[PDB]
Order: sequence, then structure tokens, then C-alpha cells
Amino acid sequence: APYSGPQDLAALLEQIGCLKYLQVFEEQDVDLREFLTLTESDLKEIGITLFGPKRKMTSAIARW
Amino acid sequence: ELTGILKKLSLEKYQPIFEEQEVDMEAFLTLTDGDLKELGIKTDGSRQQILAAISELNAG
Repeated sequence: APYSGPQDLAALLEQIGCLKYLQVFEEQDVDLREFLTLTESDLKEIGITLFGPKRKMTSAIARW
Repeated sequence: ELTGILKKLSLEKYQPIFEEQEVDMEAFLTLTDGDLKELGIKTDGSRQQILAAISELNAG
């Protein structure tokens, strides 16, 4: 259905061009539900250390 | 695109920051004064020019 949220974390990351980070999240057992609870510093702590991807992720989290 | 924006502002010296930090256009258009300081652009005038460019792009 159009304009619904991503079905899973891979879907979200694909949308924001961040699939290069999917396995980092998977290794920490972070699924979509947990991802949507993360703060900026949580993302940095997991290894999303670059400004661009971290910003696209915080934007996505706020969006969904 | 980004490299062209910086070129037109005569601020291509900052391109390596955006490239290494993987700042694409989507991310670039969200950048605030604080973000530019954090990225390392300490020169006030540089931030003023970049933010003005971002503002015009987001206008409307």
C-alpha cells in the first residue's frame, strides 16, 4: 500500500541508501522496532560515525 | 549537485569534508549552522554562504 512505512529495517535502510550499515545493526540484534527508538548518540555508538548516514537515519526515525 | 554548489560559492576547499562524511544532497539540505561547525567549517562567512545556498534551495 502506498505511503506506508518500511516493512523491516532492510527496507528502511534501502530507502535512505544506507544498506551498507544493515549488517552492523543485525549483529547488534537491532531490528526495525528497536531502530525507531534510537537516538543520534545511539547510532554513533553502534558505529554510524559519519555525519551523512547518521543524519539520514535520524531523519528517517523522526519520519516513521 | 553538491560539488557544483560549492564551486559556484568558490568554496570547493570544503568538498573533501562532505565527501568523507558521506553527505549527499538529502543530508546537505538539512544542515544547520551548528551542523556546519561540527563538520569543521569554523569560518563564519563560509557557513553564512553555505546556509544561504541551502535556504534558497529549500525555499517554497
